[PDB]
Amino acid sequence: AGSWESNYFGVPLTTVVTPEKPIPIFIERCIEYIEATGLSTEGIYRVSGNKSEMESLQRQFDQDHNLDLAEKDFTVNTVAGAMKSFFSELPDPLVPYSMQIDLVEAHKINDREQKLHALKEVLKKFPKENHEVFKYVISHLNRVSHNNKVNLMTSENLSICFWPTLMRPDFSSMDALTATRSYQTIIELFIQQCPFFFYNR
Amino acid sequence: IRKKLVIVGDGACGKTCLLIVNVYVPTVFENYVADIEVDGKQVELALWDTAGQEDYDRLRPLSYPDTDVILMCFSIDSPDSLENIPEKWTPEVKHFCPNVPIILVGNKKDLRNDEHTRRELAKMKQEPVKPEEGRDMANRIGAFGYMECSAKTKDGVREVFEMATRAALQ
Ligand SMILES: Nc1nc2c(ncn2[C@@H]2O[C@H](COP(=O)(O)OP(=O)(O)O)[C@@H](O)[C@H]2O)c(=O)[nH]1
Ligand SMILES: [Cl-]
Ligand SMILES: [Cl-]
Ligand SMILES: [Mg+2]
Repeated sequence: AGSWESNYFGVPLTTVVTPEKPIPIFIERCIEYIEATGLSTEGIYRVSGNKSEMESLQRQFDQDHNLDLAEKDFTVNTVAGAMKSFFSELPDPLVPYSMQIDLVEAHKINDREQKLHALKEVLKKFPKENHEVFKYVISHLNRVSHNNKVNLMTSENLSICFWPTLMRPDFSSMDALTATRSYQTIIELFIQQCPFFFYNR
Repeated sequence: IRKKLVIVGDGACGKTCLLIVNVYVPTVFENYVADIEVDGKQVELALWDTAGQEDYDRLRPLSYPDTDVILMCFSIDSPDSLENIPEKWTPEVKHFCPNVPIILVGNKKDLRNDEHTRRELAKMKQEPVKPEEGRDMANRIGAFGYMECSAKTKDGVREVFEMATRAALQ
């Protein structure tokens, strides 16, 4: 009934992944569905999902981890929203707070190439479980951006509509707000330059 | 006379376009000003624009303090956005802005009769929000009033801000 009692949502990331299956099943299910049916949706991740239906999707998944989205009648923004809820309900943000500090330091490097190399070095410091899921989500967002002539979601727009879900920022004052402009830029860079950060030949 | 207006509602439901009429870029935090004359009174209306994404739920309370009137929006081509009025927006606004008048605004009225919109919503077994459905929701949440507008055609836009101003002044 209530989300506190779920053994899947609101529990540590490490408890819903394994070395063998590093992507949470729910995240794989949502993202595969969105890639199959949602890449041409104008404003995917910008347009708000149906909150009631998002919660319903989560509860139905709780009841059955083998839930079939192709079979159900949840719309794409509901699936996108429920996917965001997984990350916002994690005990700690997908990008750990200590890593965010290091990312902000790296981002201040003036030399572009040095900056990108520095940011990649910070990635190697993520916990391995977080790194794999972060890679998976950013790579998905990069694929969404490839269709931006149709869905209008550039890497900039995707960052604006997803980075707080990943980082869980302090929004408690105006000065705190301006201090978040770097977070938006950093996630935009990870999305836009996904190949540099995450491909392996 | 200075009055503060805050606009809220689902991402991409047309908030900024509504303010501006008085690009595809989501708002995080912006402020505008409009001058309105209603009932012999001249009001300088501060327009506080907000982000509709749940990503910015913890940021929105920065805009709510000392608000005189709320524009609470949904889009007429999005029945999801209407369902989010009682589910999300009304609880939030009434939590942070007790005794602040709410104008319930149905945006994008031009899409109600739009063949493309109706064809695309049909594929999802949906259809545009009906005027009665909007009015009933306004009644349900105890809104100051209900208004439909199209920022694209300008239909009803002036009327929205006059009503918002009268609400603020009263
Ligand atoms: N057809 C139509 N489209 C609109 C209207 N108002 C806004 N839009 C479109 O809706 C999208 C998002 O609008 P915007 O005002 O930025 O949304 P918000 O600030 O996120 O609520 C943009 O593509 C706008 O062009 C309208 O009255 N009619
Ligand atoms: Cl965690
Ligand atoms: Cl690259
Ligand atoms: Mg806006």
